[PDB]
Amino acid sequence: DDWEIPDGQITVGQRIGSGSFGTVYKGKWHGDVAVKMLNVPTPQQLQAFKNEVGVLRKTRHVNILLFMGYSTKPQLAIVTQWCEGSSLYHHLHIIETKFEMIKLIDIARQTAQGMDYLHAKSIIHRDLKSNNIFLHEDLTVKIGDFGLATVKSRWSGSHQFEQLSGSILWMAPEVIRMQDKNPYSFQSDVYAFGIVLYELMTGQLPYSNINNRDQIIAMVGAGALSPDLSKVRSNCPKAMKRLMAECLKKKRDERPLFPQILASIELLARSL
Ligand SMILES: Cc1c(Nc2c(F)ccc(NS(=O)(=O)CCCF)c2Cl)ccc2ncn(C)c(=O)c12
Repeated sequence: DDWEIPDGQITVGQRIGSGSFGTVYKGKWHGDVAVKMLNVPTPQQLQAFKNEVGVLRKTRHVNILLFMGYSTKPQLAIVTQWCEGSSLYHHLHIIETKFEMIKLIDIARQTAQGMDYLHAKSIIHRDLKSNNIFLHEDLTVKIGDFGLATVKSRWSGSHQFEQLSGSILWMAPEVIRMQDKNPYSFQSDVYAFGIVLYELMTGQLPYSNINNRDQIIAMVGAGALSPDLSKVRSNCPKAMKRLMAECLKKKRDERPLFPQILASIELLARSL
């Protein structure tokens, strides 16, 4: 495979963080890059990993984090562009950046634009959340962390337990239960997007009044817990508040898909 970066070319730099799936470093390879290093594979796992890289190779869009190559030594790794800036999670919940409503709407629009692109390519993200949406140069949304779905979800020792803890807030009721036919769908991505909209339009994570992540898992999975939409800022447009409730519908068939979502956001942006 021609997308393997030969060993010895990448220089690792700053450790950005160690998540439930891999550690990300800033790096140098023809300039700044990000390097996500996975676990410390059999021939079958190497072939499966290359198959997953095939999915990443399908994505070429300015709202999608740019895949640049992969490595197998010292460990399996994914190399992408380096985003100059912070994630949406960092802005909203850590440093509490005060975006104007017009810019919050634009961030929502750009996120929907990337999701629409993925879905058009038959890619279900499965892991959308504000800490893998990066605000590049404070201007351009880049969505990442949709790669290696089979590696993340199916391989032994991929820290699935930790992944659950880190993703529960964005996870649709049917993804929690995994009982319905095809629990991961375009519609479950829409629900996660609905939670990102909640974060943008309230400045808060959902369920901040519920201390217990187990109660959240059980309650959302039972269809008995939804974000408190009364916390949306006073200047959030009513059409945007309605859209957010549509994306968050507990019954997945009631959720709009991203062509409709994009048209709604674009209409209200161009209505100001
Ligand atoms: C955390 C992070 C990443 N993470 C990251 C990565 F390193 C490698 C792959 C994926 N995702 S992927 O699905 O495997 C590929 C998707 C495209 F194909 C992601 Cl999300 C990337 C760039 C970053 N730039 C700036 N900053 C501040 C960051 O924190 C940052």
